[PDB]
Amino acid sequence: SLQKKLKGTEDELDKYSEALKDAQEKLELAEKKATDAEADVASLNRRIQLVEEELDRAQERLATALQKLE
Amino acid sequence: DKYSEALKDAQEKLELAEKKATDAEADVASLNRRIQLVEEELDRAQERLATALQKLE
Amino acid sequence: RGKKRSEAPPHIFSISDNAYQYMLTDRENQSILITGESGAGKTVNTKRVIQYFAVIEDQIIQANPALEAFGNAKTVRNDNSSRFGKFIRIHFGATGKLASADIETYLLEKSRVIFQLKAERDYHIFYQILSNKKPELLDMLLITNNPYDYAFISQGETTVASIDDAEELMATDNAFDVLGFTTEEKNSMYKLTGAIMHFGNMKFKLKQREEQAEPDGTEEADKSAYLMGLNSADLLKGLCHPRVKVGNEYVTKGQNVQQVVYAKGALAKAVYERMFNWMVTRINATLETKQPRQYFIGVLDIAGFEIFDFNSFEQLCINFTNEKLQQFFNHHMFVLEQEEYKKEGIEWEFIDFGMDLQACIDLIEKPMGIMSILEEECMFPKATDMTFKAKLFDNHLGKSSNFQKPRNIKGKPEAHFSLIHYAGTVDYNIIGWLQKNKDPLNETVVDLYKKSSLKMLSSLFANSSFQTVSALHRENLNKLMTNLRSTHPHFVRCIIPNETKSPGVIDNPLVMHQLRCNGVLEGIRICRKGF
Amino acid sequence: TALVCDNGSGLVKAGFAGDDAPRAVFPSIVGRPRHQGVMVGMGQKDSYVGDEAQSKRGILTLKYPIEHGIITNWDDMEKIWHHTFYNELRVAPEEHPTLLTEAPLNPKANREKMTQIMFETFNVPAMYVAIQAVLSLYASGRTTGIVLDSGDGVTHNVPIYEGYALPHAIMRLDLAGRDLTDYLMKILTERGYSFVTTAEREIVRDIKEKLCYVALDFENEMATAASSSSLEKSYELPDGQVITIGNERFRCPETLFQPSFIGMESAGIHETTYNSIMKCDIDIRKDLYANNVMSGGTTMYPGIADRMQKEITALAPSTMKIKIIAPPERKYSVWIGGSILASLSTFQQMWITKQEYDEAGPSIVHRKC
Ligand SMILES: Nc1ncnc2c1ncn2[C@@H]1O[C@H](COP(=O)(O)OP(=O)(O)O)[C@@H](O)[C@H]1O
Ligand SMILES: [Mg+2]
Repeated sequence: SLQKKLKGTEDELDKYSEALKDAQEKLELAEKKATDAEADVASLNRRIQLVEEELDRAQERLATALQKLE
Repeated sequence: DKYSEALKDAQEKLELAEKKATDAEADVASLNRRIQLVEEELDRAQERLATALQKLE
Repeated sequence: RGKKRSEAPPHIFSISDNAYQYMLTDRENQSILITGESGAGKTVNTKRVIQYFAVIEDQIIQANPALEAFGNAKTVRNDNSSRFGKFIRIHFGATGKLASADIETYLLEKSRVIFQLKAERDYHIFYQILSNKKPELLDMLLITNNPYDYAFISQGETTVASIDDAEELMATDNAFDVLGFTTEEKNSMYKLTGAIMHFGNMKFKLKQREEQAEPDGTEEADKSAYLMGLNSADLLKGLCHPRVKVGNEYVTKGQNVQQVVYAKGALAKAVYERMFNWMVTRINATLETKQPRQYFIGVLDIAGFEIFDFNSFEQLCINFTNEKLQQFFNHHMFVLEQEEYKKEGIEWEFIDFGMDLQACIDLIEKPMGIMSILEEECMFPKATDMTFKAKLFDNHLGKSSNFQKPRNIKGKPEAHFSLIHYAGTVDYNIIGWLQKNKDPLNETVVDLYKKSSLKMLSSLFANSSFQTVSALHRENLNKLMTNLRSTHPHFVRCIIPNETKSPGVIDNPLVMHQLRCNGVLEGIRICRKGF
Repeated sequence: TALVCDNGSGLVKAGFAGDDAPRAVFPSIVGRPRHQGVMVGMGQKDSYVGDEAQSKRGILTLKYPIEHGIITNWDDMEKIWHHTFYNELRVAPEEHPTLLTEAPLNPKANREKMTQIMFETFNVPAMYVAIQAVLSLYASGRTTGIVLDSGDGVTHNVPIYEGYALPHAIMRLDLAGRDLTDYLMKILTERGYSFVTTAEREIVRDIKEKLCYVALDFENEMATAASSSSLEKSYELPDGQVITIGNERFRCPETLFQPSFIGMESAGIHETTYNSIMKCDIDIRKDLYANNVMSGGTTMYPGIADRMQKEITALAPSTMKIKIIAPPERKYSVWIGGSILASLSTFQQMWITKQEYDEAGPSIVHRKC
């Protein structure tokens, strides 16, 4: 009876180990997607801000050029 | 018992990381839509200032 | 049944039967050299000659009506020519009763698919599918039934009143069915043929502040993707970021819009060609045998010598292929006459009649010749058309005694450089050549192709310095000449009387040109200058 | 089909002419055992090379035989040649022309003896060393522009216009890739960790491989990551520990953009490349700004393209378009271009056949390249 009880608990530990390994790999993939997405949004935020500041400068250049042209 | 707690902790941390990924991907998908529109408006402004400066000269 | 060649009235069934006798004696393969194409009025000759040879079976022809549709292509002059080579062999065992005849095509025109000439027209099958007749297959194929919608087709004329497959679609479909095709493969063939069109709708944009290409026009990509089953998103992605291996295969990345527009067309061309060859395999399948067949006498049909207006790369390729066989002929007749005159040995004029052609073979092919220059030029950065001719003039003018320039070709648009072949001085303009031969066989899409319908995986699963049509072409021609190197030749020609199709009466303007082109005049030249 | 084998100190990469991808790439470490042999019968190998050597660093000492584009301790670099030819690519050199690579001007004696060693023992048919940058240019299909390869051993710029290799503005700099790693050692000592030995010194470049992104407005981002804990990142060594890197993450690569940290008194790469721009004619600057191409390694750090664009457009007159070409094919562009160059048929006549070397003496490489 004790051997039968041991073998069932060992099979349960192997099943939980298999589930834990699966969860750990999917955790790692979720973390890798999160760090890549965080880096890409931060990099694109710098680029859109740079383009937006250049648009504000281009509008100022246009406004002074039209005033001098008139 | 330790592996039971570890499996529950691993699934919790998976969902927290996947939620953080989902928020960042959703925001950058909107930001990818906006950046080309602001760049097109910049290209329009750049073409307008160049012809205005040429006409001024 | 005898009378080797000069003991009976002129007749080719005689020489074919003498080839049968050679088979009986030397037990070695024989080759039929049909010059001229269906455009030369030939089709009705070997269709009888093969039955003649079988006399001393009708499944052989049944392939012709279908394989024509993917292989007949209307040209500028002498329209409606099957431009693909189909070597055809009939196997005999040691016995002599026909066991089987297997058919293998050689040197198919792979660049006809895209950048066809504006004046000409594409493969017949494309316009077969075009016509509304049998609209249910079009319903399967999701095509709108309008030739000019798509990029690939719109180059064509699509209005050839002389011959359209409108009636022929029934015959081609019927043969393509009764040749032992399941309905699944039957409509799948349509699926791939349509998709090859359907890429033509693909459209790409130039990315901001960057270089690679984003996909535009999601819906047509998606219709294609469904048509080949595979997902649209991963297909467009594998387009925008192909994978290139390293010592461990990280997902490397890089492309440009120009490269993409080239590459997708390359993929289409390759998939179509390999589709065609697999259909050849299926034609073998419905004709399969299991008898001991080992000794064959093979008939090969090749594109004829081509000289007419406004000839680009395609003509150069085809002419080179056509003349290499004449090189083969000259060497062969020289060998036989060499031993014969040897029995009467006094002195030979000039060994190796093949030198006459080698003088231009070197120019076309030999490293840093002409064909090699295009290979090198596509690789070199910023491919520009004029720089190509500048390099040629630098490298092979005066240095090569067969590379010269024409002058004021009266009404036909200005060619750039000319060569002096035996058959006829050729004139070409090299516009679009750099585009024509560039074709990068993208891998990632190829590997992506495995998870779809049975055909495409079946076609492309079976099988690098950026293969470009030139290199593949040279290699395949070497394969063909090797197969003829391992055989013996004999020669059957065809003559066209006239365009008015008046039988019994000559019309000199045409026949002189074909006789000069075919090289029979060159053989007469060989005899005339010699013993 | 000749061959192409990169020389660069970091990763000796081997492949075949024409092929778009190096057949085998491996770190250039050379290893020797640093302890006595204890279990008799091991049949110990007396030296180790490449990823085999990297496998068991535990009892190994690491010599890089290639520093600052100079090939030192030639015995082991010859060992690397030998291992490459036979084990990785697996063909005897006797039947393959070979091409190598070399930084702009390293010394005079280097090529003049390296051709000899690789041309007399390996008995190769023919060889031709090609300066890095012009090869990098070919690789991207742009025959006009400035190259900044910064292969791990050395960083340098060339101006190349309309396919002319304009020499005098070649602006070499020894701000190598490895020295970013070495400085990161000193900056990581502060957070309390320690990486004294050589094996850990190899590990740290790996830990550098992922966790070093260069950020605009260095002052503001620095104070930002100082005030907030937002980017506090984690990573693990093959030991069991987990290490937490703070602002060192983006203080690593900025040694490139200013060398005051490492100490060397030679301006950062952006100012050098702008300098080499301004040391040419007043008509070549029209295009040069437009075709700026990164290359080599050590520029796979994210952002560095953008930071570079900002610095240059600030320096150059704000009337030019500085759109820089940074394909993600980097870290290999050297080798791709090399293969393409080996594929050029007209190029066949250039390189040196054995006859010329035998009848002319060693200097033939310099005289004819
Ligand atoms: N993930 C990474 N991110 C940034 N740089 C890296 C990464 N992995 C390796 N490197 C750098 O690339 C360098 C290799 O460049 P180098 O050897 O100069 O060019 P090559 O390998 O072509 O000779 C290595 O020294 C390393 O510092
Ligand atoms: Mg390296």
